[PDB]
Formats: sequence, structure tokens, C-alpha cells
Amino acid sequence: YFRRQVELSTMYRHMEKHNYESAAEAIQAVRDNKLHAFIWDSAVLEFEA
Amino acid sequence: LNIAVLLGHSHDVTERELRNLWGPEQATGLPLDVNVVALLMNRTDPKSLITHVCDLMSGARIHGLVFGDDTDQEAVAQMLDFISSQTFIPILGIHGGASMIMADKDPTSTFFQFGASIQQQATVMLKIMQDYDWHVFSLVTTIFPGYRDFISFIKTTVDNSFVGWDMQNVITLDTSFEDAKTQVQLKKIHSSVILLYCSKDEAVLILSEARSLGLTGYDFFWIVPSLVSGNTELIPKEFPSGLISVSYDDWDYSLEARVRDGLGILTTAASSMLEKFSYIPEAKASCYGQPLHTLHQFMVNVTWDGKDLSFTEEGYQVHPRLVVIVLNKDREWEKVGKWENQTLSLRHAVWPRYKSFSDCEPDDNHLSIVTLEEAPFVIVEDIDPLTETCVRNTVPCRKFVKINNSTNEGMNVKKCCKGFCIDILKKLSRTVKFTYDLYLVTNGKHGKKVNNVW
Amino acid sequence: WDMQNVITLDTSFEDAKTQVQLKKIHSSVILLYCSKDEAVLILSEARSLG
Amino acid sequence: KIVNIGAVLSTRKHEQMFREAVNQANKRHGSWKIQLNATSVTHKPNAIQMALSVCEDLISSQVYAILVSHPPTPNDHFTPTPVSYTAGFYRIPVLGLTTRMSIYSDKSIHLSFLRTVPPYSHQSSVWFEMMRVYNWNHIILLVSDDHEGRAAQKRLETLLEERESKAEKVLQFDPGTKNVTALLMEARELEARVIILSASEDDAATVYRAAAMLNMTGSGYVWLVGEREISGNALRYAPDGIIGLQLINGKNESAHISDAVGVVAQAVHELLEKENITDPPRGCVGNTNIWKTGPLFKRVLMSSKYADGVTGRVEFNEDGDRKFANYSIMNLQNRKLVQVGIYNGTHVIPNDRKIIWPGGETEKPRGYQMSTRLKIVTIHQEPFVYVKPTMSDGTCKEEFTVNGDPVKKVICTGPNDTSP
Amino acid sequence: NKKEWNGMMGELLSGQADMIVAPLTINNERAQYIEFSKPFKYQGLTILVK
Ligand SMILES: *[C@@H]1O[C@H](CO)[C@@H](O[C@@H]2O[C@H](CO)[C@@H](O)[C@H](O)[C@H]2NC(C)=O)[C@H](O)[C@H]1NC(C)=O
Ligand SMILES: *[C@@H]1O[C@H](CO)[C@@H](O[C@@H]2O[C@H](CO)[C@@H](O)[C@H](O)[C@H]2NC(C)=O)[C@H](O)[C@H]1NC(C)=O
Ligand SMILES: *[C@@H]1O[C@H](CO)[C@@H](O)[C@H](O)[C@H]1NC(C)=O
Ligand SMILES: *[C@@H]1O[C@H](CO)[C@@H](O)[C@H](O)[C@H]1NC(C)=O
Ligand SMILES: *[C@@H]1O[C@H](CO)[C@@H](O)[C@H](O)[C@H]1NC(C)=O
Ligand SMILES: *[C@@H]1O[C@H](CO)[C@@H](O)[C@H](O)[C@H]1NC(C)=O
Ligand SMILES: *[C@@H]1O[C@H](CO)[C@@H](O)[C@H](O)[C@H]1NC(C)=O
Ligand SMILES: *[C@@H]1O[C@H](CO)[C@@H](O)[C@H](O)[C@H]1NC(C)=O
Ligand SMILES: *[C@@H]1O[C@H](CO)[C@@H](O)[C@H](O)[C@H]1NC(C)=O
Ligand SMILES: *[C@@H]1O[C@H](CO)[C@@H](O)[C@H](O)[C@H]1NC(C)=O
Ligand SMILES: *[C@@H]1O[C@H](CO)[C@@H](O)[C@H](O)[C@H]1NC(C)=O
Ligand SMILES: *[C@@H]1O[C@H](CO)[C@@H](O)[C@H](O)[C@H]1NC(C)=O
Repeated sequence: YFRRQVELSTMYRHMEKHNYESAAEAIQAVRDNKLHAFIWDSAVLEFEA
Repeated sequence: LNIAVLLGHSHDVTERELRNLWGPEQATGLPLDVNVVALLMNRTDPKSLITHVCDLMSGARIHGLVFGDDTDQEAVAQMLDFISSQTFIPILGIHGGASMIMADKDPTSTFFQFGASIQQQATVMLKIMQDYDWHVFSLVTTIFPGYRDFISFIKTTVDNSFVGWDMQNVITLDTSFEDAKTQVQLKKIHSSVILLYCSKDEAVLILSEARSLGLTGYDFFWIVPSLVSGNTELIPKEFPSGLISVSYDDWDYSLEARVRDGLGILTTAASSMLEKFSYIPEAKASCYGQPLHTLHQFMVNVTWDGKDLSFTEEGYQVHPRLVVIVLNKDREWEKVGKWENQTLSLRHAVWPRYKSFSDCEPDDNHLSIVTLEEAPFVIVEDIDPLTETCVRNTVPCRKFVKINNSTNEGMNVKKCCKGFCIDILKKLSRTVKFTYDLYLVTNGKHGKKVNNVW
Repeated sequence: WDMQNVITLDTSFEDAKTQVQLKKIHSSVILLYCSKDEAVLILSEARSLG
Repeated sequence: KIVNIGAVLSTRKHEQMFREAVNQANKRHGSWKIQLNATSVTHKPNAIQMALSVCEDLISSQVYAILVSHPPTPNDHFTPTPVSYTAGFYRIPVLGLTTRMSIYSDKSIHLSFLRTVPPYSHQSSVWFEMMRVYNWNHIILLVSDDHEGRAAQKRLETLLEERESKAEKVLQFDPGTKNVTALLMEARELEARVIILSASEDDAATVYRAAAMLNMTGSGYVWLVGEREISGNALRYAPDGIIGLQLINGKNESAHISDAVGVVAQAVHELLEKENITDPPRGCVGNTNIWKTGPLFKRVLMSSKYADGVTGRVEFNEDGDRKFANYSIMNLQNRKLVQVGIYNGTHVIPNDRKIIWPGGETEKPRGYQMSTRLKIVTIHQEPFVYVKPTMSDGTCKEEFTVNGDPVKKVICTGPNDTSP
Repeated sequence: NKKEWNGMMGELLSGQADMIVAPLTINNERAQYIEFSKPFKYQGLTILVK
């Protein structure tokens, strides 16, 4: 969805360097401050909040 | 084993250098019954071809055939395919129609050629188009075969492109031109280059029509493969100046080096198969009155003297030496570009246009544009190190980077550009409709009159 | 209004440039200004060009 | 003072009626003031000497269209290749008569090799017309070979693109093996029974033995094959009730070649209507000057429209085949061929016979099951798909919620970790 | 020179699966190949930070 859009190529190039397998990897990474942000569906992040 | 090498009249190749092509060669000869037969022949008709094939196969069981054609008939190699379906002998097509881009081989065939498929040559031409950023392109094809896979490979490349190519539907030529509806298709041209896929006489007819109609301007470039251009010893009439052709027939890496490499591959496969199986000479007895241990699945990864000459599954070379030539005003074909085993080298980095091609020419629509790197306006970064492609909301530029302080030489490094003024110039090119020529200033900052010197 | 630019025809058709001018038309309402026989010719060419 | 017509031909009464057709072509067009002659070459098993006879009898003949007329060859190679390979040296079209392979239907290898018969892939269109008879969508494709199989699969994809639908499963394999029975059981596991087969004789006998071994000839199964599958032991090993095709005037050799010679003669007289008539050059002695009216002859032949014919309205399509041929639809009723339908240019007409199926009644078997067993897959989503290993062996810890409701679980199957 | 699919779509289109019950991210690319259903859940996109 971000690869389709015409001006979102910079965030595509940023996110393609650190692609993670599962979402819980990103959860533990932002828990241990390995990341700083994560694009994800809303209600699932509300549930994990 | 016994290898007979017959030729015609291509590259003015005589016979005595073929007699001298065996003496110092094969010093570590583990096959003992190796003999060479150097022959020449004027007649390139299939009757004499079948006659000499039967004479050499009946001539003490020759297991190697090396032939280079000088004519413009690729079906001779298909004739060799009919020879490969009957003799079942490893045969190599070397020059001309014996090694043109043929359609499809057979699993029952043991024939091979020098060169590659049309898909790797299309990949080289699309790499040229990627390096030169000509995203506005055409595709003009006749009904000459080998076109379905070629156009299909182009469509699967554009449909799976990270570049954003601008493509029109395929211009098709059905029959000999009426100059009523095919003229409309040539007036349905897509700009900035012309890509052509046809035969030799069809190329003569299409270039004659484009010369009579004036489709050879400075914007409409001409990029063709070897199948459109033809053989190198003869150059036909009515050719536009600036005809970029992609072939593999080198004059420096001439025909003698190619047949020496072919003899090296054949002797290498024979010496590698003789140590595995004993009774290597097993051919057909005679043509009158009609094998398992063959080299069909054994000599694929062959390499003699470090030459990248491995075999494909379709019967070609995996990474052959591709030669990209142009045409000047002096009717000469000069080498410009070469192809590495992974990349594509470009000698003439500053791309020439060959301005002496037609009568009238303005220097319109291209405006020399210079700028300086400012962070909210002019963001200049490197190109992608993996794909070599600026993303299509960025524009290319060149910079005259001097190498070191002692030398005065500088290169033209191409870099991607995003920012505010980039979008300003792109919207001006949308509205005012002018093509940009963006580069950077290398003298320094914006500008100052240093004692009546700016 | 959305006005496409003026298509101009000189005389009877060459069938080399008039067809190109008729392929420039992409709108819905065609405002034709010619004679009666020229209208017959242009409607016949538009039926031939779809 | 003659124009030769080349044929690779065996029977001598057929040579007599061939010369009679040449005479009937010479009777019309009385203003044409040059004569014809015939040339025919017979059976020789050695193909090198076949090509030798071709290049000795056709280069020095200045022929316009060549007719290869040997279907019942004892060699299993079935190669009319050297005639087209010799005539393609000056781009001269040979009009074939015998085979229907995709390798001879190809515009890539064969430059302008036309014929008077369509390939087998159009039979799939007839099978698509069968899809218009019984109104069936989910199909199963099994092809032994790979040369004609790619063309048949491409034609079937074109047919399904015309409906804007897709197939269920296609299969290709190595012709000669016997352990494709697992793929036939996978086809049994599919939700349809439409069995479409493209195979040779031995491959058809192999899959008939595999179908009898797996009892694939029961109720609901839709068996539908082509022309090679009703010959030899494939005719013997076929189940009673299989539906096959038949080419009208396909094995009728004489009338088909007579209509072909009529088409060739009218195409030659149509080619002589205009100017720039170049003969094929005598290439036997040092001549490689190409016959440059090749595309001219192709423009005449590919646009040649006809209305006369014993076989029917014969006309060349975009590939140079038979347009809109009437076909026959046969049934194997107790090892006996029973005609159950005819086929127009685009329509099927069943006769008054009974379409007997290998299952139960003569009515059509609706072989689309209601899919009682389904397959569910999902990704491990944290709030959605909780995956937990069992306690001891295959059991689930039935726990409650905060309101006493037990969490309804399910027994799934999942891998441990990723591939590294 | 052809792109393919993997994952749940790669196991569905290969015939290994029949129906996918999952958080299906509805887009335009998948609808060109397979059919969708009416969504049970309505949900967008956001950013999780610390
Ligand atoms: C042609 O292919 C050859 C063989 O793959 C390449 O040669 C290799 O180059 C790398 C360094 O780039 C070395 O590590 C290898 O040892 C080389 N192999 C040998 C034995 O040659 C070569 O780079 C390719 N490029 C050219 C020159 O076309
Ligand atoms: C050909 O191979 C298939 C697949 O392996 C065989 O089918 C299975 O064979 C095993 C024994 O090797 C049996 O235990 C299975 O029950 C068979 N499958 C089913 C579901 O019937 C098949 O038997 C082989 N046929 C030949 C020629 O031996
Ligand atoms: C034969 O030799 C002649 C010498 O002029 C040459 O031009 C020609 O290409 C050769 N091929 C033929 C036509 O046999
Ligand atoms: C030849 O090279 C190919 C590609 O690396 C490989 O698949 C094949 O196994 C090799 N064959 C030999 C001689 O081992
Ligand atoms: C020239 O510059 C390059 C880097 O741009 C450097 O690698 C090279 O050593 C320099 N050569 C000399 C001799 O100054
Ligand atoms: C390069 O050479 C010039 C010569 O005057 C010198 O002034 C300068 O300091 C040198 N350094 C740079 C900028 O490379
Ligand atoms: C026709 O040609 C054959 C040889 O192919 C010859 O025997 C016969 O006499 C010829 N007939 C006439 C009268 O042209
Ligand atoms: C037919 O074959 C299958 C194979 O599993 C077998 O189970 C069945 O009993 C056989 N008999 C019938 C009912 O046709
Ligand atoms: C049918 O084929 C036979 C040869 O089996 C042939 O004699 C006859 O002319 C053909 N025509 C008819 C009557 O269908
Ligand atoms: C025949 O050839 C001549 C010379 O090329 C040409 O002028 C003429 O138009 C051709 N005839 C036709 C009907 O194409
Ligand atoms: C084939 O069917 C057509 C109707 O489509 C019919 O006119 C024709 O008679 C049939 N062919 C023959 C030779 O009977
Ligand atoms: C022939 O084909 C036509 C196509 O419209 C079809 O309507 C008709 O049912 C077929 N049968 C005959 C012989 O009329």
C-alpha cells in the first residue's frame, strides 16, 4: 500500500532496511528501545496497549 | 576426436591459419586420434551442405563440425538442426546464419551456437535504457519470428518495473507496407527513441520509409539488435546516422579466436569425457540406409583458459561478449559498449548524438539548467547501489567531480535529486512543456564579481 | 466549459492528416461547421473511424 | 514451359486423381498461357535421403506449394520437417496435410508453414463448447506431453479468459512414467470431476490402467479425450461410456487432398492476378538470391477466401488452419463407437441417441460436490490466533473466561519456527 | 521475469487451502486475482511509540 503511493517512497526505503518477520518482534524491539515507531493496524495496538 | 572445420568467405578468413591452429595447440593430448580438417566452400545452398555433411561423416567418422555462415539465412542453422536430428553429432554454429537468434532447439538435438538468447540482449538494451533514463520509448515489431517471447519479456519487465516506464501499445506490421495504414502506425510513434524488431530486408524497408517520411530526427533515436542490423562484413544502403546496434560479432575478438575457443571447448569436453567413458567415438555410419554417451549433459560448465563460455539449457553461452556499436557519417561500425558477466560497461560515458544525420536541426526543447545544493530546496543523493535507479519523483543530474587536486580530469557522476525546486522544475516542465538538462555547479557557491570576474 | 482546441480542415481529405485530426477528438459534443457534402464526408469518415 | 507442383505421395490412384485435379485446374483460366506438371516422391525410411530427394526434385522444379501426404508412416518420429526446411531457404510456404502438432503450428521455428487441418487445441474450444453444453466451470486438466501441452494450456487459459474464469488444477508430467496415480488421487480430492486429457497412446493406456486401479471410472466422472486416445490399446483400455471426438473428412485422405489442391490452384491463380511474379531460383548451382515475393505470397495465401469444398467452407485463419469445421462426437457403448453428437462452426447439436455416461443414468452427472470438508489456514496473529503446544499429547487445557465461559478451542497443525 | 505469491495466498492459490479466516488486509491488488468478503472488522492504521 505504501509502494503504490507516489510520494511515500522515502518511508518505503526507510522501512525496507529493517523488515521484521512477526509483529511481536517489533513489540519486543520497541519494548527494549531497539525501534522508535511501527506502522500497524489500530485495534490490535489498542489491545496490546 | 576428429573435427572438421569448414568455412565460407566471412571476415576474409583464409585456410592456412586454420592449418596453423592445431600445431602448438593440444600439447597435453590424452585423446590420441585427434585430427583437423580445414576446408572452404563457395556454395552455401543446403544441397551442398548436406553433401559435405555426408562426406565428412563418411570421412573416417568425424565427430566435430565447426561452420560459420556468411549469408543472411538463419534457417541454415535450422537445417543444421535437421542435421542434428539425424547425425546426433555435436555441431557448433559460429558465424552468420549458423549463429543467429534462432527460435527453439530440440531435446533430440545436439547442436549449439555462439552467443546468447534474445532475452539477455533485451536485458542489455533495457540496462542501456536504465542508464540513459530514456523512459519514453517505442516498440515497433514485424511478423518476423522470435517476437512473441521478446514482446512478452518486455511486457513482463515493464509490468514488474521499479522504474515507472512510460509505454505505449506495440506497433505491429503485418505484411509488406501499403504506406496507407502502416504510415499511420509510424505516425503513432512513441517519442525519444525507436526500438525495432524485424529482419534485414524488413529493416531496409522500414528505414527507407522512415527516411522518406523523416522519422530520423534528433529526438527519435534508433536502437536495434543484431537481428535487425545484420552481418558485419557488408553494410546495406539507406541507414540513418546514429543507429545504435547490439551484436556480438567482434573484429578484435575475430572469427579465428572464436573457432579456436570452439576447438578448445570440443577438445576439453573430449578429454573430460574420455577419462569417464572409454569408447568415445560413436557416430552414425553413413547417410545411406537408416547414441547414449553424448556431450548433451556433460560439457555445460565448460571453461577453457578462463573464458566465460559456459553453456545454457537453451543452447547458447551464459555470459558472452556483447558489443554495442553505432554508425557515424563515414559509414563505419565502431565499438562503443561492452557487457561484463554481471554489469554493462560504458566507455563513452558522455553520450554522443552524431549530429550529422539530416538536413535541418534546432537545439530546441533542451535547456541547460544548473543549481546548487541547498537543504530545503536542492536535495542531491546517490543513486540506488543495488538497482541503479532514481525513484520517479526524483530527477537525474550530473556533476563534474574532479578526481584529485593534482589532476585536472573530472568525471560526470549521475545523482538523484529531490526537493522543493525539483518539484518546481517538474511542474514547469508539465506546464511550459520543456525538457530539463539538470546539472550542478562545480566552480563553487552562487556567484560573486571577484574584480570583474564572476 | 471544457472546450477542446479548434480542429481545422483545409479541403477534402488526404486521409493522412485529417484522420490524425479526427483522432484528436475525445469529447462528447462535436461542433461541426462545413458544407452539406463536406458534412456527409466527415460523417462517413467518422462512421469509418467509429 | 511448365510449372511443377511438388508432393510427397505414395498411392498411384491418388497420383491419377492428383493429375486429374491438375487437369481441372488447367481447364479453368483459359487466358493463362503456361502449363503445369506434377512431381511426387514416395516412401523412403532414411530421412537424409528424403531431404536429398526433396532438394533434388523441388529446387530444380520452381514449385509454388508443396503437399506432404504420408499419415501412416511406420516410423514413430512423424517428421515432414525437411520439406518445410528446404522450402524455407527462400521462404516458400509448404501446405501440410498430415499432422496437427503444435511444433508444426508454431510461427517461430516454422516460418510460413501452413496446412489444411487445425491443431488439437481448437478441440479444447470444442471442449469449451462442451462447457457451453453442460454449463460446467470447475475443470481438471491432465496433459502428458509438454510441446503441445503448453499450446493447449495457453488455449485453455484464453478460453477461460473469455469467460473471465479460472481452472481448478492443471497437470503436466513425464510421458512414460506410471506413478502419477498420486496426482490422480489429488484430482479425486478436488471438488470437480471434469477430466480433460491430452496424451499419446501409451500415456492414455497408462492413465486408463491407473483409473481402473483407483476406480476412477465410477459415478460422476467426466471422461473426455481427443484423437490419439482412441487408437491402439487406448481404444481397448478405454472405459465403456467415454466420450471422444472424430474429425469429419480427417481420415478421408482423397477428398481432403482434392479440396486442398483446389485451394492451392485457386491461390496460385489469385497470386497471378497481380504483377511481380518471381520464380523460385535454381539454388542448386551457387544461387542464394532470396525469393523476395515470400511476404507477397503470404499476403495472398493468408487472405485467401473460399466458398467451395467437398469438406466444406475451407478458409485459412490467422495461423493457416481450417475455419469452422464440423466435428463428430462419439460414445463408446460396450466397446462400440456410437455417434452421440455433431458440431457446427461454433455450436453442438446432439442427435436422437442416448448420451450414456460411465456412472448411472444417461442424464448429465453434476460432478460439483457441495464441499463437505473444507481447509482453513491462518497466520499467527497475536489477538486473533493464539497457538499453544499441547499439555501431554494432542490435548487442550480447557480454561474458562472471567464469566465462566470455556474458551472454545480447536486442534490445529503448525510448525515450530522459521526455516533457519 | 514473473512475480508470484507466497504466504496464505501462496498456500491458497496452490490448492493447499480452501478458505482463509485471518486479518485480511483488504487492498486492490488481491481483489484483481481472488474475491473478497464483507468485512467483520473495521480497522485502520496507526503508529506505536514509547
Ligand atoms: C567474468 O566472470 C568471471 C568468472 O566468474 C569473473 O572473474 C572473477 O572475478 C572475481 C572478482 O570480481 C574474482 O573473485 C574471481 O576469482 C574471478 N574468477 C575468475 C577465475 O576469473 C569476472 O569478474 C567476470 N567479469 C568480466 C571480466 O567480464
Ligand atoms: C506409484 O507411486 C504411488 C505414490 O507413491 C503409489 O501409491 C502409494 O503406494 C504406497 C506403497 O509404496 C501405498 O502404501 C499407498 O497406499 C499408495 N497410495 C494410495 C493412496 O493408494 C503407487 O502404489 C505406485 N504404483 C506402482 C506402479 O507401484
Ligand atoms: C561465392 O563467392 C562469391 C565471390 O564473389 C561471393 O560473392 C559469394 O558470397 C559466395 N557465395 C555464393 C553465392 O555461393
Ligand atoms: C553446472 O552448473 C550448474 C549451475 O551452477 C549446476 O546446476 C550444475 O550442477 C553444474 N554441473 C556440474 C558439472 O556439476
Ligand atoms: C585519487 O582519488 C581517489 C578517491 O577519489 C583515491 O582513491 C586515489 O587514491 C587518489 N589518487 C591519487 C594518487 O591521488
Ligand atoms: C589543492 O591545491 C590548491 C593549489 O593552490 C591549494 O590551494 C589547496 O589548498 C589544495 N587543497 C584542496 C582544496 O584540495
Ligand atoms: C513432368 O515431370 C516429370 C519429372 O518430374 C517428367 O517425367 C514428365 O515427363 C513431365 N511431364 C511433362 C509432360 O511435363
Ligand atoms: C475401488 O477402488 C477404491 C480405492 O481405494 C477402493 O477403496 C474401493 O473399494 C474399490 N471398489 C469400488 C467400490 O469400486
Ligand atoms: C473417405 O475416405 C475414403 C478412404 O478411406 C475415400 O475413398 C473416400 O473418397 C472418402 N470420402 C468420403 C466418401 O467420405
Ligand atoms: C511491382 O514492383 C514494382 C517495383 O518495385 C512496383 O513499382 C509495383 O508497385 C509493384 N506492383 C505492385 C502491385 O505492388
Ligand atoms: C458444415 O456445416 C455447415 C453449416 O455451418 C453446412 O452448411 C455444411 O454443409 C457442413 N459441411 C458439409 C461439407 O456438409
Ligand atoms: C451452426 O452454427 C450456428 C451459429 O450461429 C448455430 O446457431 C447453429 O445452431 C448451428 N447449426 C446449424 C447447422 O445451423
